[PDB]
Amino acid sequence: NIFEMLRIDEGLRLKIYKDTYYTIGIGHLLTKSLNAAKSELDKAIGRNTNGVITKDEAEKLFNQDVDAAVRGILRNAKLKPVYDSLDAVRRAALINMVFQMGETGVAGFTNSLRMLQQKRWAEAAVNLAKSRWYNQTPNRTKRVITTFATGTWDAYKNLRKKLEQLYNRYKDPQDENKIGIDGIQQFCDDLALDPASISVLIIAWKFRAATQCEFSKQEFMDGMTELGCDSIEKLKAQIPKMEQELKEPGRFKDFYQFTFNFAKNPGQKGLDLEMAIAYWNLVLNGRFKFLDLWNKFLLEHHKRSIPKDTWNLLLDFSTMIADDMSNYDEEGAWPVLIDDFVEFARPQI
Ligand SMILES: *C[C@@H](CCN(C)C)C(=O)NC[C@@H](NC(=O)[C@H](Cc1nc2ccc(C(C)C)cc2s1)NC(=O)CC)C1CCCCC1
Repeated sequence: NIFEMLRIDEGLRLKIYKDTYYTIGIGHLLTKSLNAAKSELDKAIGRNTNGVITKDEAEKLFNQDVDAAVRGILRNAKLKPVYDSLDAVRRAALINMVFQMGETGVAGFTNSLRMLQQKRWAEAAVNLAKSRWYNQTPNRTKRVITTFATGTWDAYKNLRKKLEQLYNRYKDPQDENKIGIDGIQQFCDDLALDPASISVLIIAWKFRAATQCEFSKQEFMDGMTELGCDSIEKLKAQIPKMEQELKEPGRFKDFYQFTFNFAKNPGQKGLDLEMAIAYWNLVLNGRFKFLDLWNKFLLEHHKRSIPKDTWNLLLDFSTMIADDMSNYDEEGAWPVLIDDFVEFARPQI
């Protein structure tokens, strides 16, 4: 009920991540040292986690956070009268506000809280949409406002239904939890894109998809909600913003590094040469002048696999390397494969 509401608005992460602090699940703050976070989580769960938890372990930490939020609200002079007057569904919507911006942030909506306390649902819902909170998270705010306006889970129910009905269009007949090859095909067809195109790879990056030719129920549901999409037309309008992000070097590095993890076979530490070249021609297109000469060099002098470090450093190489390769330091920390490439390419100019 409340867990699924904030799973939709805030998101669920089974692995340890950084905000702006070490975090897990639905925004559970662990500490303020990765070893201290792993130890704090270990004590909280009662097992050797290594920074990876389950949905049930995430719900246990969330229920602790709910109790912490309820305790907090009741100790606040501006929020306690309102919380007491509200019903179970609207209390969950108030907790959602506290989870998003803290007590002092919620206390700022004095006029709106006043209306909620006076049970003027339609009057409160209108005034709450006027604020910057509506501009910031239009998908989240609309869902919380609708909860305050009706006192029902309709906003979250409708979205889940709209998504789950759309999921049935791509799920594998032999496997419920995943979207098969044919379903991935349908998804790309419905979005009018080739499944082997850059746009689909950009989508996979925003969706945080684990492996190529594989799409899980979780990855679909989480990705679609996070981007604020309940239809294929909505995701299609999102693609240009995703594209424009790559013009920023920081976002492109994250995308380039993600490509290696997405392209690699599960169980392999490295990436197959033929697969690596195919993705390099896709992500380093119009970014690496020596891209074709590099592929040619690999196919003839390196029949072996591609490690993560060599993949990541080739971007740093492409950016730095001069058209005549003069600025290259033959003894300057670059991998041997790149050393061999400059030695191979330089006599050819
Ligand atoms: C996937 C792979 C099987 C590897 N086996 C060991 C043979 C395969 O057949 N790859 C061929 C091709 N890859 C693609 O076309 C993939 C297909 C997609 N997979 C997903 C997964 C999730 C999503 C969601 C985010 C919607 C979408 C897609 S499309 N497409 C991509 O990787 C995007 C570029 C590769 C494509 C690059 C050229 C070499 C062959």
